[PDB]
Amino acid sequence: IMKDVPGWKVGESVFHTTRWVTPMMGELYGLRTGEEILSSTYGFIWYT
Amino acid sequence: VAAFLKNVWAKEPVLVASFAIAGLAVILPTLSPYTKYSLMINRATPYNYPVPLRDDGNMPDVPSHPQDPQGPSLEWLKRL
Amino acid sequence: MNPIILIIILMTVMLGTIIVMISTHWLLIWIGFEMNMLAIIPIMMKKHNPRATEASTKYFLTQSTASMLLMMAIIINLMFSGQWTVMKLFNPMASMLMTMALAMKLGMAPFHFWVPEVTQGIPLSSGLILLTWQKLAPMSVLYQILPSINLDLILTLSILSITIGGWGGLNQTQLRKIMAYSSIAHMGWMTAVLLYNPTMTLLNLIIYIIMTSTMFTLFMANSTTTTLSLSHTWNKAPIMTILVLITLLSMGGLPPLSGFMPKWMIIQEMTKNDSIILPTLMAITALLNLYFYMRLTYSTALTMFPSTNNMKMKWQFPTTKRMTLLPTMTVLSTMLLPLTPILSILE
Amino acid sequence: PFFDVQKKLGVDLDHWMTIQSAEQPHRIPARCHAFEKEWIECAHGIGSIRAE
Amino acid sequence: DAPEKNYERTMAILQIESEKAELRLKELEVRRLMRAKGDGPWFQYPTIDKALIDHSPKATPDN
Amino acid sequence: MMTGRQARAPLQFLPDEARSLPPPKLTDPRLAYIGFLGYCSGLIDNAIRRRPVLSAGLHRQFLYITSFVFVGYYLLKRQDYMYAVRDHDMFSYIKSHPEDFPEKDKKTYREVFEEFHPVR
Amino acid sequence: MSLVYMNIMMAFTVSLTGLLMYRSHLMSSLLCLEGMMLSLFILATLMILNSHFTLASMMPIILLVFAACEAALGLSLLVMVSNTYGTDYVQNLNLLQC
Amino acid sequence: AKTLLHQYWDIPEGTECHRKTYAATSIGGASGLVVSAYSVALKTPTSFLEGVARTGRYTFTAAAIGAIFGLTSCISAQVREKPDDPLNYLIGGCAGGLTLGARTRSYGIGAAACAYMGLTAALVKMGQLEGWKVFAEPKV
Amino acid sequence: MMTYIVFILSIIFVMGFVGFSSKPSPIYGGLGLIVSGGVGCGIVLNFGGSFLGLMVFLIYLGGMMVVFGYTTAMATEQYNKVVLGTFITGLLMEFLMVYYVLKDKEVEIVFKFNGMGDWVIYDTGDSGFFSEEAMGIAALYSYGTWLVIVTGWSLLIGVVVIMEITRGN
Ligand SMILES: CCCCCCCCCCCCCCCCCC(=O)OC[C@H](COP(=O)(O)OCCN)OC(=O)CCCCCCCCCCCCCCCCC
Repeated sequence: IMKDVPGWKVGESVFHTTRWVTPMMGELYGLRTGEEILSSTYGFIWYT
Repeated sequence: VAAFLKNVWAKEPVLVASFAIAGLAVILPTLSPYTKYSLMINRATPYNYPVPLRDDGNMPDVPSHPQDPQGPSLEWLKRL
Repeated sequence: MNPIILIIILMTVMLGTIIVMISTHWLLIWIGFEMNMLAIIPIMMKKHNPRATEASTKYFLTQSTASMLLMMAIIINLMFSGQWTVMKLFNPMASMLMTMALAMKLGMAPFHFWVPEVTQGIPLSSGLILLTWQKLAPMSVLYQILPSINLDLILTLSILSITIGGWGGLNQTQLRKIMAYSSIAHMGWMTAVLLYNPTMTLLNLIIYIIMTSTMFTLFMANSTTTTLSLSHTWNKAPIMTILVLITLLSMGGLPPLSGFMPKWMIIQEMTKNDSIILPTLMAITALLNLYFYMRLTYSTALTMFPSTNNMKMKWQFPTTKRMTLLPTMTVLSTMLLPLTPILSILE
Repeated sequence: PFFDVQKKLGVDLDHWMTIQSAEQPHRIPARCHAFEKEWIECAHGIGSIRAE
Repeated sequence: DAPEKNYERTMAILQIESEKAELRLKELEVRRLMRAKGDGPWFQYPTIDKALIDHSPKATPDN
Repeated sequence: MMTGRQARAPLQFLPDEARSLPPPKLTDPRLAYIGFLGYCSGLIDNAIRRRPVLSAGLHRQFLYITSFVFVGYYLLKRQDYMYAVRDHDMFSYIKSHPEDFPEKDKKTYREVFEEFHPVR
Repeated sequence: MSLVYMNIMMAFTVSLTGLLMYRSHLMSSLLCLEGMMLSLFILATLMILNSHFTLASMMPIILLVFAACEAALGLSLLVMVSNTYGTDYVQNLNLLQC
Repeated sequence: AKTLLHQYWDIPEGTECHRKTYAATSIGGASGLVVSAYSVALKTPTSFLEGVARTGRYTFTAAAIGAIFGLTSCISAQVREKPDDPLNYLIGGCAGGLTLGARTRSYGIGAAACAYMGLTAALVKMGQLEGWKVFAEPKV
Repeated sequence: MMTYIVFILSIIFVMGFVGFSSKPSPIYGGLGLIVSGGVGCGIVLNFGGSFLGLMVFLIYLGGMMVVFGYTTAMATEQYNKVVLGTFITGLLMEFLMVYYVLKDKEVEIVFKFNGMGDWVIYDTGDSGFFSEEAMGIAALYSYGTWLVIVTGWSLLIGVVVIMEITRGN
């Protein structure tokens, strides 16, 4: 996707460290469908 | 201490029962033999993961397997 | 009030101030202010007349608003820092909100509008507590957050407090409102030097508490709540006129008295930091405070206003009032300027 | 008037809720435990002016 | 008094007050450098104590 | 100003390094002035309750003088300690930072030019 | 940052300007004060749940308890004002102007 | 409104009179709006019409003070050809004082505001010259 | 729409605060604060603060607003322009904020704010056999000794204070 944007670094860390940072919910389920989003982000909270 | 207690058990038995139940609740765990076992059961309940240790070479009291003899046992919890 | 209940409530006021002073967590700071307000409300309603209920209601509203703004500043600190240490703040918005909240807790202008009304509505001992003891906790929190305090904000609050506390007392004849506008002016003086040297802030706070405790103790000993009732002191207890003379000449910043020491050390530390105009305007504005102080001294000690005939009966009775520490508070509020380098113990 | 009574008496009244990297119940890690530990162990002892 | 006494006493007074004046100027300069750079014993505003940090193995390893 | 020094050992009124300093003598003019404040407090205490001022309660005036001298002795110890701490930190910062405190070349007045502004 | 934090802050400022602009009643002032407290509760809870910072989960309980005790004190002041004047109107509480 | 003062003080004296007059007019109008807001705050007017009337009167008064202030200052800097000279702001402050006296409809307030605001504007010019800090940064 | 459920509840929360903060009456002010407490409680419940949301319902709405309505029934008598005008003013301001942050996905009133849903900022981990919020509230007793001391002392003092000032003597 991010080819047309000038000056984009693909996979650029927003952190200055090289330590592994735990992935966020948007960092995993961001480019996916909203059903998978809801099942990962309010599934356990809404479950019965 | 005897006539006042019978008088207040005649007049206000609700408050006598209240202060008796509350006083036994205060002083009885200090005289109970089973208060230690509450502590022992609560610290032996494994909510987390028992993260293993790097065997540097000399840890004789740390086992290499769950079924090894050395380690904190719970025979007292099964038996009681 | 039951004296057991009075002792427990005053210990709770002191305990709230101590919890604000000694704790390292923002929630305990807020708990200490809540405890302090909740305990001091019956000290204000000790006499149970509509003026004490009005004063306690206004005090509740202002301190409650300040407490909620303080918790909002703490919450924005928890946003932008994820922690709770009572130290510098990590956001200028939280710094502005906490400076506003502590200015409301002090009664600094423009949030000064409760202090003369609430001080008028309550008795003299509760007014003494409000104008001396309740200044200790927010000045401690301002002492611990001074790396984050905006300079222009605290200096605007300081000069506005000095000017409004100067022009407020010039119209007043009630003694409690005079002490309240003097409180506004002196809190402006204390926060004006805070970012430059907070040891001089503590010096001004201690000398002001000594002088205010002296004036309220003299007002309780003479049972005078108006200027014109303070004027009848010469025909009853002539030493008290001398004491209010030397204490009001102290609070005006006249040398050789100890009330010259705070403002002289404040001008002394602010001109180290290349500020000449600001302490000069502060010092010229303090002449208004000294003007209504001189008005009180003229009405009380330097002249003799005409008395009534029933004073002859009170000539036959001495004072049975426990004037606690009044000679000590009178001496320490007048003759301490030779001991000006004692301020180093507050470093 | 930060009268540090807690460090003088050696008692712990409120140092435990103060940061996220403190001893949590059941050793629950916060989401920024490593980052706050790095920032605290950086900024410790050098004061606010050098820590900024 | 003798002119010797006034003269040498004046020199003692000038030595003491000149030393105090140089120490006041150095005091202002030291305070300026310590508020600016923040690397001395003064103006050390408190940071967080790093002894509060729990270094135990937590519930999840990514920390 | 010195908030980082008195934070590692908090609430010490007189630390252990304060005993390396000479204490104030009992003939200290500051301590004598605080004793005079105790005498004045005793006189005002007898005056406000309509007692004979110089006569009544010599035990009370003696306790006022004793109490002010007793408080003021420890206050002067803390005062001398804090100014000694101030000079110690000053001298350590001057000694440890030579590049910020250069030895100024003291020019004699044969080289120093000063513009003469006449008064006429 | 988070979009819901904007709404909870704006809610605190709405209840602030309600509390900072009286109409007639002291009860409406106390309602605006406890709406401010409600927004503080929600904002603190959303931060502490978001951070997974465990020991501050007891903090909103302490906020709620202390400020509801504050609210009981305010209602007792309102009751004494209403026993004095008959209403809880703020214009009856102006004896201290002189 | 800090940038109002910045866009006042960026322009040199005696060069661009219309923009300096507009900037000083806007600064005075902002001050008049602040005084109007506090005056309708602490004192309730008789109606909303009286409130907007008092607001417009105070705002136009302070805006006219700033307008004649900046106009007199820049035209005096042009006709005297001296940029770094506080006599320009002295005459401008006296013109603003006469403006305040004309708005308050009295002569003695006009002369008093002339003298005091002229001395004040000269002090502001000298603080602009030697760099006098009223809100000085703590340095020691 | 369902992914933005906490945002929708927050907009209803702001609308409720505009509803009672315009102050039509203390009775309807209490009603608006009850509805606001319910929807803000829903905001809290949708992040996993189940105990804190039920503390809202049980304590806030269950005790304190009951006492506010109880006192309002003893203060005012049962049987405008500024209220409705300020209500529609706040509603216009809030929907302009919503329209701006939905058309631009970045807004700055005082701070910067994202325009996406707040589902993105959650954690992707599990807690095990406990609620972390429940265990942190359970730690009020073992860890929070001083906190319980000062809170219980403030409540006992609050009892004493209310009995002192309502006595009238
Ligand atoms: C130590 C453990 C912790 C104890 C604290 C916890 C208590 C839990 C229960 C909570 C009770 C809350 C309310 C308590 C109020 C007590 C005071 C009281 O009620 O006094 C008044 C009462 C007479 O009532 P009256 O004034 O006539 O009013 C009309 C009612 N008919 O007077 C009376 O009725 C007299 C009451 C006092 C005498 C009661 C003696 C009971 C002894 C029981 C056996 C020993 C138990 C050990 C602990 C003893 C503690 C005292």
